[PDB]
Amino acid sequence: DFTQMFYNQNVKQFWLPEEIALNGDLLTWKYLGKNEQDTYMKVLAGLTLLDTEQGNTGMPIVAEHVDGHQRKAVLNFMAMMENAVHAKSYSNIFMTLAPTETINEVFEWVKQNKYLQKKAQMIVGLYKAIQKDDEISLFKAMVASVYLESFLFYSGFYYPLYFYGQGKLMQSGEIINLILRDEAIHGVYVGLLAQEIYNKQTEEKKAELREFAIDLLNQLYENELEYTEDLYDQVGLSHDVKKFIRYNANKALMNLGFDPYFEEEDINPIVLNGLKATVEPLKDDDFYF
Amino acid sequence: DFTQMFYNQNVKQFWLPEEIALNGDLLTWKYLGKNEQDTYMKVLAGLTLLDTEQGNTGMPIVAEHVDGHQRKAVLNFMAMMENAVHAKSYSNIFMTLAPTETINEVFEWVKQNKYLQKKAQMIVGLYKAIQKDDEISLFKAMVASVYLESFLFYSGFYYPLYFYGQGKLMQSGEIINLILRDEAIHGVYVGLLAQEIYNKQTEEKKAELREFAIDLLNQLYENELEYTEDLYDQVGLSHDVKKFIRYNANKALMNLGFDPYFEEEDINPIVLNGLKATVEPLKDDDFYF
Amino acid sequence: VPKWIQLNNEIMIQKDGKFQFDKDKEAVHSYFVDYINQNTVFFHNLKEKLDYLVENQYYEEEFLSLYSFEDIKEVFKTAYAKKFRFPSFMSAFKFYNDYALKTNDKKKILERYEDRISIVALFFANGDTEKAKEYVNLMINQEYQPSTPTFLNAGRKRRGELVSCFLLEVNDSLNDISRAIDISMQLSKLGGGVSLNLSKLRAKGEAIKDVENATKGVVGVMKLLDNAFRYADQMGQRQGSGAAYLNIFHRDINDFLDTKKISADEDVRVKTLSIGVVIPDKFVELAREDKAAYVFYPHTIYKEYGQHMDEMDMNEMYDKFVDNPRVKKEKINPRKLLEKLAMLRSESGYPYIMFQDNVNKVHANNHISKVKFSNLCSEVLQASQVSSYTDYDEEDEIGLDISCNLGSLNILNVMEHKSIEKTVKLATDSLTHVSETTDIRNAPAVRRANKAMKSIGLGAMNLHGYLAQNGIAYESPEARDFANTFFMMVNFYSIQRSAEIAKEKGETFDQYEGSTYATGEYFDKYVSTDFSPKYEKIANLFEGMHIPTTEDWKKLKAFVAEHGMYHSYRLCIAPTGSISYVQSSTASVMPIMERIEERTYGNSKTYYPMPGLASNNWFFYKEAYDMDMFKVVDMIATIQQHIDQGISFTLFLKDTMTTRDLNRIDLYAHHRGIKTIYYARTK
Amino acid sequence: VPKWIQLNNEIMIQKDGKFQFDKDKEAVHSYFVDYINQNTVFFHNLKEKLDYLVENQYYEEEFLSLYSFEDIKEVFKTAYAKKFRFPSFMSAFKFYNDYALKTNDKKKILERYEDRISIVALFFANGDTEKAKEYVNLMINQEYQPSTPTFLNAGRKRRGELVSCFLLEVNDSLNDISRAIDISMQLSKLGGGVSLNLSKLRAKGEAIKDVENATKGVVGVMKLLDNAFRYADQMGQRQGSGAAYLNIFHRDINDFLDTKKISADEDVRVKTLSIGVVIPDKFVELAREDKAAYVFYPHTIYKEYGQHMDEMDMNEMYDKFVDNPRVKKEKINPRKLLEKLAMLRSESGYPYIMFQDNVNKVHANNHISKVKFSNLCSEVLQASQVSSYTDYDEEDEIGLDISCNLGSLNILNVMEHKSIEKTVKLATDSLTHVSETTDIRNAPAVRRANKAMKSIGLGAMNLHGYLAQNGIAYESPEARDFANTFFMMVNFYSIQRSAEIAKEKGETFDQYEGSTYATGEYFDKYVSTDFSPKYEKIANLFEGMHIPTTEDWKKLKAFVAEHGMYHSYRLCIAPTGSISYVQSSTASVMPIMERIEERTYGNSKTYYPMPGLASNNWFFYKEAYDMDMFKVVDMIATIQQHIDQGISFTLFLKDTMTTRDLNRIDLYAHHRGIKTIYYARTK
Ligand SMILES: Cc1cn([C@H]2C[C@H](O)[C@@H](COP(=O)(O)OP(=O)(O)OP(=O)(O)O)O2)c(=O)[nH]c1=O
Ligand SMILES: Nc1nc2c(ncn2[C@H]2C[C@H](O)[C@@H](COP(=O)(O)OP(=O)(O)O)O2)c(=O)[nH]1
Ligand SMILES: Nc1nc2c(ncn2[C@H]2C[C@H](O)[C@@H](COP(=O)(O)OP(=O)(O)O)O2)c(=O)[nH]1
Ligand SMILES: [Mg+2]
Ligand SMILES: [Mg+2]
Ligand SMILES: [Mn+2]
Ligand SMILES: [Mn+2]
Ligand SMILES: [Mn+2]
Ligand SMILES: [Mn+2]
Repeated sequence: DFTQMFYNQNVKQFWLPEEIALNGDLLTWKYLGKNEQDTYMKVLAGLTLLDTEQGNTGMPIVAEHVDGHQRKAVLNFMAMMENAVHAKSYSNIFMTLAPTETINEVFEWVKQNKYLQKKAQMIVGLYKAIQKDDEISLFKAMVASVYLESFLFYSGFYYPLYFYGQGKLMQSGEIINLILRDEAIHGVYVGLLAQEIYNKQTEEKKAELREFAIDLLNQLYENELEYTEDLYDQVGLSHDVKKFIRYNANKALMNLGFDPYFEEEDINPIVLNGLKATVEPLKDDDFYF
Repeated sequence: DFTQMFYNQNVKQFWLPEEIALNGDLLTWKYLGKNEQDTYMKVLAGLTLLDTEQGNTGMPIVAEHVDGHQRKAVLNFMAMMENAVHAKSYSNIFMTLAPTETINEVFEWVKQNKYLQKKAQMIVGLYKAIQKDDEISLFKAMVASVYLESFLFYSGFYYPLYFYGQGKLMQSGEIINLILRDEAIHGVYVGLLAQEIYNKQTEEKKAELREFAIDLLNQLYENELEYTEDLYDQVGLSHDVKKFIRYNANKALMNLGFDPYFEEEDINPIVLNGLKATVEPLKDDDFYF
Repeated sequence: VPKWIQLNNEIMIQKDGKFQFDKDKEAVHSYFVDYINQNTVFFHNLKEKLDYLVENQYYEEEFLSLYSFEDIKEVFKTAYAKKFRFPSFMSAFKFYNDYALKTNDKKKILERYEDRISIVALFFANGDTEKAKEYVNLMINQEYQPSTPTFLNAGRKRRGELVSCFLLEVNDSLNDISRAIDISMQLSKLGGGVSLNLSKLRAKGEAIKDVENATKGVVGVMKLLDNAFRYADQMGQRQGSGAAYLNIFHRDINDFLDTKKISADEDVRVKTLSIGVVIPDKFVELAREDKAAYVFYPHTIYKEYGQHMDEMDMNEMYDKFVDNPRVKKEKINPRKLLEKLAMLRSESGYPYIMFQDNVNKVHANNHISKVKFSNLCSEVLQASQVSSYTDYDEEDEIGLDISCNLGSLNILNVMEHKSIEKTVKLATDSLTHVSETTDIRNAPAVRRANKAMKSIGLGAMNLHGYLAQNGIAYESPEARDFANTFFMMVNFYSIQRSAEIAKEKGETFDQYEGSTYATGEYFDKYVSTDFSPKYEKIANLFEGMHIPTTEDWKKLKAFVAEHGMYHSYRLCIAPTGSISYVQSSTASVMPIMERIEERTYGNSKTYYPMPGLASNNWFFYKEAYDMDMFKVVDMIATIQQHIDQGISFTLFLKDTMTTRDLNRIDLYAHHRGIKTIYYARTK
Repeated sequence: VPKWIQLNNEIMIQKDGKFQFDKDKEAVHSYFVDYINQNTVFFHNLKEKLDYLVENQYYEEEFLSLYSFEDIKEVFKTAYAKKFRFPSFMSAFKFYNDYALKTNDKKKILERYEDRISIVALFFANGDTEKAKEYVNLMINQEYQPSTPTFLNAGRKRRGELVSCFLLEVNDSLNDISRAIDISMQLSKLGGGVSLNLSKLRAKGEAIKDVENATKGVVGVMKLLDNAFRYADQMGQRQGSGAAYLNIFHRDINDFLDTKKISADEDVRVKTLSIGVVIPDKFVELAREDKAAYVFYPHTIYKEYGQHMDEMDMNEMYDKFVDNPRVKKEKINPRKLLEKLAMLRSESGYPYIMFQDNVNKVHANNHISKVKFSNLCSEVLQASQVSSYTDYDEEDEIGLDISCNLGSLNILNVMEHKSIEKTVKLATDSLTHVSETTDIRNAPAVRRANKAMKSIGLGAMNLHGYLAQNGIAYESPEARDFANTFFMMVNFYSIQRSAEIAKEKGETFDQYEGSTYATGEYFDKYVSTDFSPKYEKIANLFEGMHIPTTEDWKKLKAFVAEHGMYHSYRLCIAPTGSISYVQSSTASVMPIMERIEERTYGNSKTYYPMPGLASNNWFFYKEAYDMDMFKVVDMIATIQQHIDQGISFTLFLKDTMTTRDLNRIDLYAHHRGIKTIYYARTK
């Protein structure tokens, strides 16, 4: 009942980072403190890693196991967006704002950062555990994918949105909003596929799947807290970002058909402001008048 | 040396089925004989069936085994074009020209056809034989992929190009020309990835891979001749189609860095109508001797 | 924002449900009193002005020296006595931006409308004070408008030529191709548009001195000409404009048409070169019967018969060419070629279509030559003879290359003044003077044909404006009745003036005695058929103005037979692009495209309502896209029967109509006697 | 796979650790016995063959009628008396694929090597049987090779011109530019490469008769010429090749160079037009001191001084141009321009570098004109005068456009026969005959300069082959000693033959009296310096041959003063591309690129070892890329001091060489007196 409308929405949302000129951010970037620039680079690098794996691994593997040519076409399109559009856009931003050495250093930093490695290990592990014709392993990977789309990106998205909302780094911010617009529909779509599998189960099996989903969310959440503190303490925003990730965790649960898990909190209003002619053959009668 | 350049060329060639209005083809379709309509339907179904294998297996399997983030992104983009763009385009052409019952029957016929099946299963067999961390099996699959993209499609493309060059079925011919333009670049790109593997091999292993490629080409070519007579004798075109197959076989070989196998031949004119070393400054004392 | 363009934009602000058309009068008044009078250089007396203009290389001393300054003063008084006022902002803006003389730094304004008109009139009269006053009255009343080259350059020192349309015949030789490139660059340097016939050139794959498959065809010459026109672009302000014409029976016709396809490669596509296709009645007959047509290799025909293919009658030699084994031919589908023509015109507006047998069945000078191609504007239809440019040491055989001076009657102002006869005769005299004073010293055939043929083109404009301001629909039979009577009268008085000029000067145009004027066959339909208006509404439009009858045409025929004709060709209806704004007239005899025309000049947006547009005649100003092209074809064919040359006929197509509709319009135009089709404009 | 192709492929099969060089004799023997003797049309007698060739439009009856058939039979006897054998398969293959006369369907072979040589000799002698026999002995011994045009076309009815290098001056006018395009197409039609001097054309953004910033510059003319050469593609046989030369002080020099960048826009890039840059000593002096230089607008200089910028000495006029406020210029960095030149040569091999003051400091005809540019192969360096092509009605002012006739001595065969004097004099006679018999009807300046200057080009080839077969390294001082002595002797005997021809005909070349030959300034270094070999090994190479001394040069100087000099120019070392295979010789005076040449013809690959390559002389055949380009510059400068025109000097570079290394090579060539640099070939 939904794939065709998602197909149409995904293809109509198609974009490339080159559509957005980035040289306009040069001055507002220059004006940020060293702490702010550091957090910003690292935040986008963490996002780049997530999209790299979502494009290389997550979306293609889910596409492989989901039945139906139209469902596969949507998932293939989403996969392309992840690595050919989203992951690449971050390099466009980096290449504009930062010198090569700072770019090299931040990519080295992703490799050695323990929270980023842990979250990649956990998510990709679940993708690679999918067994052919085994719907339960597929469900588990789809939960992981929804958590990546609708929860994990948001510790990263906070900062570009926070600046956009203050009228700073607005070209980079425009790119990020386009990425976010895509991930929102990706999270909903994968959520609907996960619910399909969940709804086939016995009540006992469903109870176990909810346990899996909640245990996984809590494990990812605890890691994300440490990641958030590590990045945002130097810019004074860790508590604010934490509220934002809890907000989005609830959206991820809802995408999976589950009740919200965290209590509602006031999000920084700045971040909320951050959001041919037809050819017809000649007849014989055409030559007489 | 080449992936970013191909990335650029691929994304700038992006298109959607909806861009070409198909209904005006009915004004020339109605004037074709039964044999012409039959051949066109059968050719179209042949292309559709082969392209589906490439979208569901060929491109995604190669993307899975190739190392490199940028290569995986380009390959993902190509897989997207197969599944999201090409497949919808073929379906659109069919739905415009034939009623539902006729489409189902043509696909039943072509699905049972000996020559279409022989080539489809030969290609799919090589994709299924790729082994993790074995570059030889990957190379063999890449050869199969290049043969599909740059050679096997062309016994089929001939007919729409033949009409397109005569002013008939111009809307569907425009679509086919866009598809063909994508397959050409797909073949060239996968060809470069195959040459990379080939160049890492010993001289004895190279000679062995050359023998594999020529042997495979021979098997496919002999089946193409039979496929060609089966479809095109009823419309009197087989001689010229055979010249077009050999010409495209030579292009496929050149994509794989191999010499042409067949002598140069001229192609049907109607179908043709359808178709830095290192900068160093002078630091003085270079003007004195 | 300028005050005048702010006032001009108040036209679109609908007050009480109506456009504020009166704002354009306020717009032009503000334009003058805030820009023009401020930027106008004013001298103490006209003597100081003329001395300043002559001394500083603005004017020519030779033509001003034929009048005593009292006569020049009288002429300028006659111009200023009318107290002409531009009715719209666009008229004055276009004049003072395109035709008004400006200082060498393009800073101030030296010429007003009256000054330019007086200078053009003194140039036309050539020493005659009374004739200069007559020309001043003619142009200040806006009854006659000299073409953009003449009106812009008459009496100016650093000027281009007064003729901007040239037609060149290219012979099948490398010497002739090189000379064609040279002459094209020379004429484009002068500012003129150059049309070239490429039919005599042998096709691709023909032999060059017994080595076969050596000729690159007409497309290589097309690329040469395209780069020659790109080079000679006159600063690039108006880039070099060229046209190439090919007979539809040329073997290279498909490659000739493929140069305009959107998917054409950079090694084939031509950008600055318009293309026209000459279609004999044989091709239309072959397509009608759905038979198999043949395109021919011109060099084989020339070798076999000793004549070029386009110099022969295809309706009588096509079967001989097909049956001849020594003639090389290629099989084509004529209906497929017609569909390709329609598709190319839909996608690009090209090629121009010339119906060769429609031109030549009424052509008056077939003894000199048949018309084989048209000009860049697709309305000049004259006999041409190809030149034979030989090696450097040898003498060249100079032929006849076409060129005519353009001039338009304003139908509205001519009809208001009841002065068809006087306007036509004075315009004929002015065009004759422009022909006589033109001397192209780098195009030998153009010069020879200008001296020999003495061809002029007298067109008309404001046909739709006059009809809409008189409550007549363009498609209505009454409009065609008016056009019939008006253009028959124009033809009558142009023939009378040509005969009077021949009698006075004692000379006719070269090879006049073989023309249909000399034999009297030209006047058959005029001495047999009466062209008086058939409707009482139209007959009142001509009240107070004598309409020549059959007896008058018999007397004129006797007069022509006894005195001859000075001009081989007299009437051609050009597009009249930018002078239509200055004259406050609709462009040519074609219907209007937009009722209110919106344009952007620099960073300013301004709107131009059609001349005389109001609420009482809003629906009589029907846009060209909303009307039936069959009725427009009927109107143009009614006008064409009184025009010796062609009419620049633009086809106005909607997006909904297919290529079949365009082909039907083309075939109906061919059936109705349309000589040329200019453009396929799509909205 | 053909048997001869298999045998030729066995050279690379290494037997006993060595290449099987003897397989090429088997390869050529098999090639002949299996293909040539089968496909050679045989006639019962020579009379029947000659009659068949003249009557079937293969030969010219005019030159053959100059002899009785007995004389022609004896000439053919002399050709076949040598029993000439092609030493390698590639020699015979190249001759019988490029120069041997074939049937009109290119199926059989009419001419053997002896027949072609006999016909060329009979054409050279022009009625003299003993002279024809002398030419037969000279060519069958392969001491002298006429150029590809002369050798291929002499005595053929359907032949191109015997000259293939032309140099045209283009004047700053549309008439002259159109004439240049016409003449370029006419000469490319004849099959000749055309070089155009674009330095007189005014730069981009110059005024055209009071309209400022209207000129497209030299790049618009470059596009016109590129399309002209693409169209005139030699009847679709061989791609039309042309060259454009611009002075480095021309304002458009950067635009001129940007036409060869790989990233060049399609509206700027030229494909078939080679480019050469002319560099005066002033530019090198400015770059040496890193002073910022000025490029000048040529039309401002012409208006200020009445002379073209390239007609004046930049060494004295540069400061005056810079200090003149009425001369327009822009600052450039000469070192950056040099680096751009080196980068362009690394990327594409362009432009050619012509050191203007190196050419003109030893130019013998500076009174006629300075040498302003070179040909397409960068070895023709002659005085030229620009033509003033006026309007069609007016009379043109014809100047001098360069065109010289090419011939090559085989250094190995001339040295082994001890016949420097006889070969040089006979080659001079043959080149003189080719010059007299050349008449070009569409290039008036080329024809006038051919009639007046009577300039010829006598080159040399097989220098590296002769040295390596004699155990002398190309970079060795002994090689330069041999080149010095050999080319001094060649110059001596060419001057002697030219003076003898002047004495016989009683006429010198036009404006000879102002030349350095007339004043004796040419002979100063020859009457003051001894050019005998300084090495005993080299002096032994000239045993049995009189090396001209200082007294001999004084006698020659007196003889030239008494009798004059027939040829303005005599010696130019052309690349000698395809005739080197037929002669079994290394190309020109350049060192060999590869020891064994791997080429593919059709679907079969062929191997060509350098002539005389073996195990004993393997390392004397050092590849050009492995060589020190400074020593190659030294060799060419040693040769250049005895050549009145230039030498085609190709730079052979490694991939590791930087832009600085190429610039250093160019600056050392300039320092050593190198006149032109042809190509930058990178491995
Ligand atoms: C020289 C040349 C001619 N042509 C074409 C253009 C001309 O229309 C046509 C005639 O060339 P010509 O200049 O007339 O050549 P020709 O006189 O030697 O040959 P012929 O005896 O047949 O007349 O050949 C080319 O296409 N490319 C060329 O390079
Ligand atoms: N004074 C003047 N008159 C001009 C100029 N341009 C055109 N004219 C026209 C206006 C008159 O019709 C005519 C005579 O003007 P004038 O020389 O001032 O004469 P007058 O007003 O003393 O009779 O010339 C101009 O610049 N100055
Ligand atoms: N017979 C013959 N001789 C040829 C041909 N092409 C070149 N020649 C040369 C070979 C001889 O040197 C010369 C004379 O040949 P001939 O006419 O057979 O002479 P002869 O030996 O009978 O007196 O011509 C050729 O085709 N046939
Ligand atoms: Mg000719
Ligand atoms: Mg000039
Ligand atoms: Mn993403
Ligand atoms: Mn996503
Ligand atoms: Mn596909
Ligand atoms: Mn594909």
